[PDB]
Amino acid sequence: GAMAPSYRVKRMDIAKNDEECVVNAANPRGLPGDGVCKAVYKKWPESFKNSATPVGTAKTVMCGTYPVIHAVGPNFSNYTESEGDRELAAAYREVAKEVTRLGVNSVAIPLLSTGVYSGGKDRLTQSLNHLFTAMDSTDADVVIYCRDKEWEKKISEAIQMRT
Ligand SMILES: CNc1nccc2ccccc12
Ligand SMILES: [Cl-]
Ligand SMILES: [Cl-]
Ligand SMILES: [Cl-]
Repeated sequence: GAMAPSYRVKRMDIAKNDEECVVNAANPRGLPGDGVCKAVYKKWPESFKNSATPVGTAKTVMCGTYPVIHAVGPNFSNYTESEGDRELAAAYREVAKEVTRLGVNSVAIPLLSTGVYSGGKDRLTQSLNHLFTAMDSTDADVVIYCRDKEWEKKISEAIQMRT
């Protein structure tokens, strides 16, 4: 565990993280994909061996000794708001199980279902709150990665609000 488990946010490419493991915003088929998934494929391509897994689950594959946790959020183009919300919460619960099993002291995590799987909606609050629900009972240092300057400010404010 980290000696004082914390949440932080960084605005940078998650492929350049400084944590002991990474969560991929994966597709169910283990394909290279686009966005976070393509950057993860370029950095850790070995981790895509038998990485395919259903929506709402996470599957870890080692790149050397570095763990890549493939977490499959729902595509809100295809899911109803209600079923989508359930699967998005479940994907994060499976990430917390993996992070705990691996015994890491830190994890780099993107906001699942906020990019091409968002169904064209702003899902910052929805995705972040499901992230907190899952990860609050873990003792890893969590570092959330984002691209957008306004998202960095909103994520920082939400972390600081809890103190
Ligand atoms: C931290 N997030 C990201 N990491 C890598 C590539 C990305 C491409 C598009 C959007 C976000 C990206
Ligand atoms: Cl960067
Ligand atoms: Cl996405
Ligand atoms: Cl972003």
